[PDB]
Amino acid sequence: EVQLVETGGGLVQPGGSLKLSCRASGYTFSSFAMSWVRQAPGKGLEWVSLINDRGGLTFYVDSVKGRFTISRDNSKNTLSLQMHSLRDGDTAVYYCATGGMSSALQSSKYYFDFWGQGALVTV
Amino acid sequence: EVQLVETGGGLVQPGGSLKLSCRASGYTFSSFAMSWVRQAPGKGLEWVSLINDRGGLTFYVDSVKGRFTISRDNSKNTLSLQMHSLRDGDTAVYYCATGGMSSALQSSKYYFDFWGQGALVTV
Amino acid sequence: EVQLVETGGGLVQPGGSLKLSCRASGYTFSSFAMSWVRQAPGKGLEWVSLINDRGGLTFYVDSVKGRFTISRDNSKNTLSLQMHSLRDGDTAVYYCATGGMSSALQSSKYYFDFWGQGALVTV
Amino acid sequence: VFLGFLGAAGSTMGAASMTLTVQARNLLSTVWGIKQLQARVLAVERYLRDQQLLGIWGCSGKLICCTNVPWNSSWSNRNLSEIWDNMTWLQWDKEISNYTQIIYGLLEESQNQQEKNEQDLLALD
Amino acid sequence: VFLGFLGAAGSTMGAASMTLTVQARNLLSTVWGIKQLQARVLAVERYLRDQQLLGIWGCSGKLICCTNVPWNSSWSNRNLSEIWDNMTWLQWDKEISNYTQIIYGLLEESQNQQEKNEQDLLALD
Amino acid sequence: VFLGFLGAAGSTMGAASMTLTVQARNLLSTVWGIKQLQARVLAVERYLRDQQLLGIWGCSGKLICCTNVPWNSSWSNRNLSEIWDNMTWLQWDKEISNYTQIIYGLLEESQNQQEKNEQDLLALD
Amino acid sequence: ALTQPPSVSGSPGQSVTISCTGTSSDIGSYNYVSWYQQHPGKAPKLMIYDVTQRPSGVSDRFSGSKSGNTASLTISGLQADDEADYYCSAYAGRQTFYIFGGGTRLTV
Amino acid sequence: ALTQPPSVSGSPGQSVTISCTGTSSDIGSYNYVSWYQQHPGKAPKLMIYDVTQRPSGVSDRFSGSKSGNTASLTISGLQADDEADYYCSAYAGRQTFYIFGGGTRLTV
Amino acid sequence: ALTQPPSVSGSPGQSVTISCTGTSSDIGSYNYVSWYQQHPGKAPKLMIYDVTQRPSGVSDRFSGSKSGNTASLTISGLQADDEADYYCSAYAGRQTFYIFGGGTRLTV
Ligand SMILES: *[C@@H]1O[C@H](CO)[C@@H](O[C@@H]2O[C@H](CO)[C@@H](O[C@@H]3O[C@H](CO)[C@@H](O)[C@H](O)[C@@H]3O)[C@H](O)[C@H]2NC(C)=O)[C@H](O)[C@H]1NC(C)=O
Ligand SMILES: *[C@@H]1O[C@H](CO)[C@@H](O[C@@H]2O[C@H](CO)[C@@H](O[C@@H]3O[C@H](CO)[C@@H](O)[C@H](O)[C@@H]3O)[C@H](O)[C@H]2NC(C)=O)[C@H](O)[C@H]1NC(C)=O
Ligand SMILES: *[C@@H]1O[C@H](CO)[C@@H](O[C@@H]2O[C@H](CO)[C@@H](O[C@@H]3O[C@H](CO)[C@@H](O)[C@H](O)[C@@H]3O)[C@H](O)[C@H]2NC(C)=O)[C@H](O)[C@H]1NC(C)=O
Ligand SMILES: *[C@@H]1O[C@H](CO)[C@@H](O)[C@H](O)[C@H]1NC(C)=O
Ligand SMILES: *[C@@H]1O[C@H](CO)[C@@H](O)[C@H](O)[C@H]1NC(C)=O
Ligand SMILES: *[C@@H]1O[C@H](CO)[C@@H](O)[C@H](O)[C@H]1NC(C)=O
Ligand SMILES: *[C@@H]1O[C@H](CO)[C@@H](O)[C@H](O)[C@H]1NC(C)=O
Ligand SMILES: *[C@@H]1O[C@H](CO)[C@@H](O)[C@H](O)[C@H]1NC(C)=O
Ligand SMILES: *[C@@H]1O[C@H](CO)[C@@H](O)[C@H](O)[C@H]1NC(C)=O
Repeated sequence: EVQLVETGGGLVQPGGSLKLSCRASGYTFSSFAMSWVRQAPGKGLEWVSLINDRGGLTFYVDSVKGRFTISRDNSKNTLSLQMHSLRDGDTAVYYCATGGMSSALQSSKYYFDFWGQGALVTV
Repeated sequence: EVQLVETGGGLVQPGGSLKLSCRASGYTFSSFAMSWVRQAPGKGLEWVSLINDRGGLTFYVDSVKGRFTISRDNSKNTLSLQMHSLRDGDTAVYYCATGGMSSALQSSKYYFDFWGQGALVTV
Repeated sequence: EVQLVETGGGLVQPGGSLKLSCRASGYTFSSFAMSWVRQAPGKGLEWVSLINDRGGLTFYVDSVKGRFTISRDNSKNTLSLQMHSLRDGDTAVYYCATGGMSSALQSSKYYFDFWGQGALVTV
Repeated sequence: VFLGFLGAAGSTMGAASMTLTVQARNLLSTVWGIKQLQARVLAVERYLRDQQLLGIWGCSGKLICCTNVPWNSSWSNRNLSEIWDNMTWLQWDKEISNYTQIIYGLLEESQNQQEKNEQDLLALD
Repeated sequence: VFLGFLGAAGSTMGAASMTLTVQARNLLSTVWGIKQLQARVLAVERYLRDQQLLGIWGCSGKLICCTNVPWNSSWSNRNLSEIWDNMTWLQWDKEISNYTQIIYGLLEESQNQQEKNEQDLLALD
Repeated sequence: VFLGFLGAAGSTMGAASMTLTVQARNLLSTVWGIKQLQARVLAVERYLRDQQLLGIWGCSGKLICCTNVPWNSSWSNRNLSEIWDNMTWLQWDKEISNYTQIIYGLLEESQNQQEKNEQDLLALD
Repeated sequence: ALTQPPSVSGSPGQSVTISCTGTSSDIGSYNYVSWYQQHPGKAPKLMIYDVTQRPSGVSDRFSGSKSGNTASLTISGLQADDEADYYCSAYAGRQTFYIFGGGTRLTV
Repeated sequence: ALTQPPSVSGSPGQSVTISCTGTSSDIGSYNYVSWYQQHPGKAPKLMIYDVTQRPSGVSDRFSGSKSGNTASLTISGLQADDEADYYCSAYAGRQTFYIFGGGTRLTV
Repeated sequence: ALTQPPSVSGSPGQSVTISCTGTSSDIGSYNYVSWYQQHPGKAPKLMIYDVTQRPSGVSDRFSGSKSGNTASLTISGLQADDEADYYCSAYAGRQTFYIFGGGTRLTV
């Protein structure tokens, strides 16, 4: 029943910007940490960013630390990823997934349980 | 009316030591953060060190972190820069300037407002 | 009267494991910080690890940070060094010594006062 | 001030942990004058006893304080979901009151005391 | 102890902020015996209410505490120089007393509570 | 609670410093009713005066607190071994009571006050 | 990153094992190693989490194990649907959160 | 450091623009970019601070602007005195405080 | 590490000096420099600690001194037993605790 649909993948010039969004349904959105994981077309998966259940804590891989910004809105059940100063290495299919961490009052969820379809970004 | 006069520039052998001093007049010395900025003769400006208005906090560029020591005396309106284990890269005209930071109870002064004449150090 | 006898030096395959032990007598074991210092056969001394008098604080050189584990038992007057994922660079004679640090209520003991015999480890 | 006081008493422990300040603000305010004064003084010294207990651990000036005391399954073998999403704090207190003193003793025995001493020693190097 | 008490009351707020300990040390010390006891008890519980307010924010055991609550220009649109170099704390209190409760509510609403919860969660990874 | 109270009074200062919590837990609990109430109130405000002294230094919620005040050999020229392994806290208090106020003044004069102000300023950059 | 074999081959009915070598700081420090199955052209799917545990809707044919710094995924009773890219993932700590191994192609 | 053109040329009456490219961590993160004018053989003089603001005693001919990671100084109505070395400066954060760009020579 | 001469030569009755050059962060920052004597085939023995101080059971013939970033051990009245490997040691701070210099062979 869990569904995670990504919107905003497209073509952007080098040095441009792009806002990916991921809409979630079928579960309590506010009870899950979210993550963005990208796969370049011929290569394997790479973890991009992570956000906690409340949306207060944000973690990024060092390659996109100052450039990417993960955010969420629990009222709207949306997960946003703003991307600035896009380089050629960011060409990938981006997946929004549920997991990565959990609250102190929950069991450890160091894994990505439910994945999304994907959004293709090309620079 | 602001005047900042540097004294102590001269010739020193490699591995030697030198104390530059900067005497300030025409303004409240104790209300201003001070900085030392050096320019090598053919090259451009380079920030060396910074000290807050009270003289308690001292910051240095990593190239001179363990070697240089900035200090000040507000009673005497003097700003001292002690230099130890001088290398060949420290050959420059050193300027004492007012600014670099400010107290929490003041507007941001992330800039060097009033510069001094200069003191030539050669290694 | 101080005696520090090392046991457990021997031959171990690369990638193996080894537990060195050091038994102390002739002084108050619980009043002294302990250290492990290794000397490769043709080379000089190299500090490996350090543990405080109570056994709560453990410090290691970065080359063995995640691999070695220093511990002590004051009741038994024993100092243990567990070694995991042994590499070829760990071939050395290991000495247990008294010193390296001291409590805040004691004079500084930044030195290794009493050394042990030695334990030969070969990978 | 009194609004929401104990309102999450029947909530889950996880949900009642977001309302700790309403129950923390409410612990501090002839012969009958002496009675009222005795009540006020008792409340004051009780609050100070609780704050002293928090302070002899590492939990000074904190309403939620993480410690270095491991949880023992001899005190409760429930998983986090049963505790923070299925149970309330009153039920948890009823379940855990027999070990509370052991837990307090462990909190002030080794963790804060040896931590403090180790920070005394780490401020030397 | 009493020396310099309120001496910087007419100083600028910036200058009076260097004398906070003289005014902080002075907040803690038959029918008339009951009167004196009531005065002492009232002073004690008042001091404890102020310390509790400081502690439910991140300001426990601190006379100056920086927070994560942004300043709103609906409370005061003066620049730092007018506040810390031209005005006194009494004038500032007269100007800002209408919003003080909003500021206190914001101080304990989100910043310390969400900070604490986020530090609860950052002590997991 | 009362067990071990002052038991390390004749121990060395180093050994008595491991028992600070037994002596810290014991500082907090008609005409004779007024007498008992006066005793309780006095104990409360004394404890709060000591905690205020700890808090105006950097020592809030701590039984051992390292500071930035250097030791002056005009107060005591003994080496650490004579102090922490040969002397007791009562003898040390008898020896150092003449300078205690100077030490307290130095503790709250510059170190905590200038530290706090410098942390106010380091939270800008 | 985590070293993984680029390819593993098998036939239906046998049992294969895909390895995953990592540093001591990630697999040798934490028991959080997970395996995903990405069929070609579709999103990944969690097959194993926490080294050994299985999600709901995953057969017992997929199993996981760990030894020192090396984590292994055993697939028994191979079938046509098992042809996929099998990705390793490890929680590498607070600073670097997740490291993925290179995908492994299964041929049946 | 901040990338700056070594030279910019103009004639009296026109308007020139000296650029200053920096990393996202310094110019793209903080709105504290300042411009100094060093006439040959004398000390520098602050011409612009906080990107746009001007000191006292500085004409409106000197102006500043920022766009993303690039800060620009516009000098209008060129004159003989404008011949100088124009230095960029940016506040790069708590660890590295100030980074200066290479000096730019103005020829009139 | 600490730079040390690999060898120092002398005859009985003279006085020799073994030097030890280190970085400003270790010898120029802390007055904790110590010297050990390792006879061939046996454990090291502390000869000097805290730059100048001597243990119990060590003659006045062994002495230590420091100047800037360079610490020196002076051995006077050379004897047959003095033939050993003399090791320098310095406390390099909280992060890296102890750095040993390369051993120096004394020939008598
Ligand atoms: C008293 O106990 C009952 C359970 O016996 C609690 O009821 C729960 O209340 C919450 C909050 O209103 C409900 O959450 C809401 O649920 C729906 C989905 O069911 C959704 O539209 C909202 O997003 C929201 O999360 C929850 O369903 C409900 N659960 C039940 C009835 O099982 C009640 O909160 C307790 N009241 C107290 C402690 O005051
Ligand atoms: C009462 O208010 C008056 C202002 O109406 C305050 O007067 C100010 O006092 C300070 C401290 O003595 C003076 O600073 C000194 O000034 C001269 C330069 O003018 C210089 O020699 C010293 O370095 C020192 O900074 C200041 O000038 C003076 N300002 C005035 C009269 O405008 C006074 O401090 C207030 N007194 C209180 C709150 O007790
Ligand atoms: C009262 O003062 C006496 C000294 O006048 C203290 O006696 C000391 O007690 C400690 C603890 O029991 C003894 O330590 C033990 O000693 C032996 C070696 O002598 C060893 O078997 C144990 O490992 C242990 O460390 C210590 O020897 C003893 N020292 C003396 C008699 O010189 C006594 O603790 C004080 N009692 C108090 C403050 O209650
Ligand atoms: C838990 O409690 C039991 C007694 O109920 C005790 O024996 C055991 O050692 C405790 N475990 C730990 C890990 O402290
Ligand atoms: C606690 O122990 C007492 C001992 O008498 C017993 O009566 C009681 O049932 C116990 N409570 C729980 C919750 O185990
Ligand atoms: C400031 O206060 C006004 C009401 O006076 C409020 O609407 C506004 O959102 C506040 N601004 C911020 C940034 O909180
Ligand atoms: C605060 O609001 C009240 C509302 O009655 C008003 O009378 C008063 O003037 C206000 N004070 C300030 C300082 O704005
Ligand atoms: C120690 O005390 C004396 C007076 O007894 C004083 O003059 C001296 O300056 C003090 N030393 C330090 C380092 O503060
Ligand atoms: C402290 O000073 C007083 C001054 O009268 C003197 O009587 C006393 O002996 C002094 N005490 C010590 C311990 O020096």
